[PDB]
Amino acid sequence: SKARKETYSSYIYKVLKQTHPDTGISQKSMSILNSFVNDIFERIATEASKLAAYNKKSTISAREIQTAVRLILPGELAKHAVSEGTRAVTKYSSS
Amino acid sequence: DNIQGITKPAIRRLARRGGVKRISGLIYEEVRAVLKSFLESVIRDSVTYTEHAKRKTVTSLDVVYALKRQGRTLYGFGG
Amino acid sequence: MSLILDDIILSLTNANERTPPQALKTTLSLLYEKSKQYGLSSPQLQALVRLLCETSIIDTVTKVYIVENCFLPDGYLTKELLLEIINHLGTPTVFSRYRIQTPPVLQSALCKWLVHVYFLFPVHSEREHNISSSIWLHLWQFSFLQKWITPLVIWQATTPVDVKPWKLSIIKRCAMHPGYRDAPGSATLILQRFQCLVGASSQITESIITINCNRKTLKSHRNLKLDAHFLSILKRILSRAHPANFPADTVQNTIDMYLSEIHQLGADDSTVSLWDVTSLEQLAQNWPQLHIPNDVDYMMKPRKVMSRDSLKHLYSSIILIKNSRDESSSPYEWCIWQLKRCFAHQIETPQEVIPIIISVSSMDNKLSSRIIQTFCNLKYLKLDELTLKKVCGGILPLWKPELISGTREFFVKFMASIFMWSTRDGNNCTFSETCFYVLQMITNWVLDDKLIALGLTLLHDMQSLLTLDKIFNNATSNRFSTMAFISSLDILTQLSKQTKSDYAIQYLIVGPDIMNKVFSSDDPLLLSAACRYLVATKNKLMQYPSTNKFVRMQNQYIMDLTNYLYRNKVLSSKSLFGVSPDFFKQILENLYIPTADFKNAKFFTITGIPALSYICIIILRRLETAENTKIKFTSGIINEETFNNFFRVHHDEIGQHGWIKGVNNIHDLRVKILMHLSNTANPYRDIAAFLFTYLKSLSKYSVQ
Amino acid sequence: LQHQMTIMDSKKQDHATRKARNKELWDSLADFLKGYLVPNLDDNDESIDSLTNEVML
Repeated sequence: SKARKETYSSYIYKVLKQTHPDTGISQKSMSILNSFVNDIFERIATEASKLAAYNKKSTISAREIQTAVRLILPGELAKHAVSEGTRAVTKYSSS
Repeated sequence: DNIQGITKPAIRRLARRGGVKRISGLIYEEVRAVLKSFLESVIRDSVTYTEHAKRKTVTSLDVVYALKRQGRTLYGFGG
Repeated sequence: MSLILDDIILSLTNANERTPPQALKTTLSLLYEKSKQYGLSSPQLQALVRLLCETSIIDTVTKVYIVENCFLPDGYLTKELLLEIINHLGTPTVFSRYRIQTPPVLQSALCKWLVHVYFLFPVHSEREHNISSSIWLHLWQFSFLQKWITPLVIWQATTPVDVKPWKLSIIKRCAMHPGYRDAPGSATLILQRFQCLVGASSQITESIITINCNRKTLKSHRNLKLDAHFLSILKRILSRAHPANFPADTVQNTIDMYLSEIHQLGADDSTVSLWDVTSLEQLAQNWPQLHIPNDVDYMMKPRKVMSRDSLKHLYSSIILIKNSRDESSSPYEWCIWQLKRCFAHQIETPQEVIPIIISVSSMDNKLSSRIIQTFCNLKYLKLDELTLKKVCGGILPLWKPELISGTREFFVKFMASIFMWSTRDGNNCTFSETCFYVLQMITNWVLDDKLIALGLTLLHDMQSLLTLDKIFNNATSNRFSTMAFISSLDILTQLSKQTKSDYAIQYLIVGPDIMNKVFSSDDPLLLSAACRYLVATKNKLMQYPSTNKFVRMQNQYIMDLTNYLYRNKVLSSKSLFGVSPDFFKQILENLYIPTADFKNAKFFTITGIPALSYICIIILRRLETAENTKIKFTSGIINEETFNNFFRVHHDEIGQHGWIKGVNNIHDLRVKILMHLSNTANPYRDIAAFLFTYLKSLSKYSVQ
Repeated sequence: LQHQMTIMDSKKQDHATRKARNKELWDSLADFLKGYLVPNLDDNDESIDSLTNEVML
């Protein structure tokens, strides 16, 4: 009767259980994590869109997303993020 | 009426949380005035959002949207 | 309502010494509910506040309670009530030992009451306030009520003048006085309030530091505690008694800023030139002190906005409000002097002066009377025709003279001057243009109930001049003359519709032989006005007898017009437009037609009249395109000889399709075009509408 | 103007000259003493005007 809430809750819970199973999650922490993930995604998407629109680039691709995440995330996390993302994209292309 | 309704022990607790050990008298109504200013600033945009939505109630989504528009992002309330 | 509340106060006043067990309490109990419900207006409070001190039968404990609760004023509570309280305030002495002493606690409670409702105090006349301020300062010396008048004294004294050294000495000495326990707290705020009024005041800061305290109590003394329940009911009481006056939001706000002033103490004919006036709100306060520097260059040469130039046009108007208007007024002479220069071209150029002076002269009809009466001269037209034309379009239709009611005789002479000017000149068409504005002015006279006959008499003289050979003609004339005349007929037509004006009917009825000119002239637009006028006239003139000059000329018009339009029986008639029909015959045989089958029938009909000849063809061509018949009408004029020849040539093709459906011959054709001409919305719908009523054959199909 | 005429009139209330008022001010003080203050003084063992003339000076 209620339109389903679009969240990342199952995947966040799965990530926690993959890390370590002993502890759990509270509802307030769950909302905090959901809001944080949504905000980060919105920031990155807006940055990629703006950057693509600047070079009159009609499309958004891996290069644009990598540049946008380098712009947003500070370099310390950005190095690991771009390394893991490149690994994922290359292995997906291989698959 | 209720501006004085915000009682001075609450401001005392706020000062103790901040970390001070000495309290003057002017800071009481100065805190009252700054709270009134912040409240009016948030409420104006919250009411604008609510009226534009054509709903005649104010919701957590609207207030957090107004806060994010101000720049003081609030987490843990959805949306 | 409030009369019973007067009786309740009178009930406690009428009866004394009775000492009842519960009757006194019940009257007080009835006063508890009646005070809040009806407001206890100022005259009631004055009697009540005098009753508490006069009668000591009621204990001072309940005397304070009723002041705290019942005293919720909705009235104006002017100084008369305050003076009575001031009389109650005070202490007994050797001189006043015979007078009964009011309880000090009641005085403190009374002093607590007007502090809550100080915002409701009258806007003073700044004459008894000096007496009141000194009285309150003298009353402030009493200790039991010092704590409550101290916030009051802060309020009414807002000027450096009210900060008087003798007042400073009294306030300071009380704090320096040992036996008060509250003056140093009370004096500090009063001295601080007096400090912000006069300025630096190094003398007032040396007194404060001598009387300073630990200032926790001063912080409590800075805050004034007014009962929220007292103010909440007061806001409701004030709004109910006076709608749209003392709003509850502002009443609470006004108390708050008065309270905030006390909190701020701890942290902290008179000539005014019109040149420096900028704000209309300030002008409202400056209205008793307004003064206009007499400069002629500015007050007419530069609104909802706020500025000095916003009141620009108002400057020329407020002076007429400040002093009565006169012919010797400088703005009234500047326009005439500028007007005098512009005609003589002594000014640099008249084009920019006209719009500003016209707007000024558009109003002030008594002033505009002077302007128009002196510049309406033949000599003033010789200098330039255009400048006289420009001023005729501005002040003529907007003028209604009532000074002497004898200006009609001047216009007929002056109006003929322009006409005579146009005769020997040889046309310019300036006479007809100038007449139209006068006709607009005439309707203004007609609209006014006064001088209705005077305006109509002026209008009649215009038609005689307008219907002359040189100005109006069917061969060589201008559309200006006809367009001026068609507007005049609408004025009389509108005058017939109005029933609130009981005028002379001979004025409405136009001349007998003057209608032959308008009827004979083949201007299609002009003929439309005549049909409208004739139809509207026949609405009236129904109570008149069968034999009368007015009704005989009206029936003559109807018969002649229909004969000239549709009847086509002028020869059988006895006359047409005052001309014997046999005169028409003599012209006809002299005229030559290449094929004259029915010579007489072609000229006199709706299609044969030159005014409605070609427009008849236009309607037919519209019909042929819509119906899309086999054969179009090749001829350029519709008459009997063309119609039958058109049908005779194509008689073989007539039998199968013929022509547009619904028509069998030319007689049916002449109506069918008129049915369309009556169906559509156009200037000549009025022509067909007139012909419908007085055609008796078609009137049968109409209801009743 | 309508708002001003409700406040009206500050000037007319005072009006309804200073030298004339000075004589009235002296007379107002003169009549106040003989009527109220002097009877309350109850001195000279009986007095209405003689005691009043002393306090005027």
